[PDB]
Amino acid sequence: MTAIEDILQITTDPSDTRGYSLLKSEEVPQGSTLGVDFIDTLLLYQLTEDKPFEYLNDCFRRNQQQKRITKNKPNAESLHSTFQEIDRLVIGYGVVALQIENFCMNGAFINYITGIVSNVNSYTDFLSQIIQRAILEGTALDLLNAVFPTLLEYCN
Repeated sequence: MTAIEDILQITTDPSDTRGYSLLKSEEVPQGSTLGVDFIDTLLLYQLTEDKPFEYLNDCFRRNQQQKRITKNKPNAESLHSTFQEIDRLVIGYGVVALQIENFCMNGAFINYITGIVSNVNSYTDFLSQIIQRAILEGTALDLLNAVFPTLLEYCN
């Protein structure tokens, strides 16, 4: 549970000892209990609080680092489903954020790709899983038409 709270930098209460993003404001996301069927709801608030793509890539980076952290822990099998569902949903929502222009209301494709070019050494892996998820779905032809002209206009 608390693994998700630091991974997604979100807590219910939440204001104590850290600047984790406040949890607002729907009635259901108020109980002091998280689980398998909650990751979707939390991401729907975080994406729609300026760089949602950078935030999702950082969350994926922390999720990956926590794999190394937790594999050497006695309870790596209990949270295995948690990590699998995080890798599913965070990746799905990262693709969605770069699937249509009007999904994330703060931060545009030009803003994402600008930082991507600035620090591509950190996005070069997450974008791989992005394309891997997109390909088998088949809805990637439009995104090949959406992402490239963005960098084109940036460079122009």
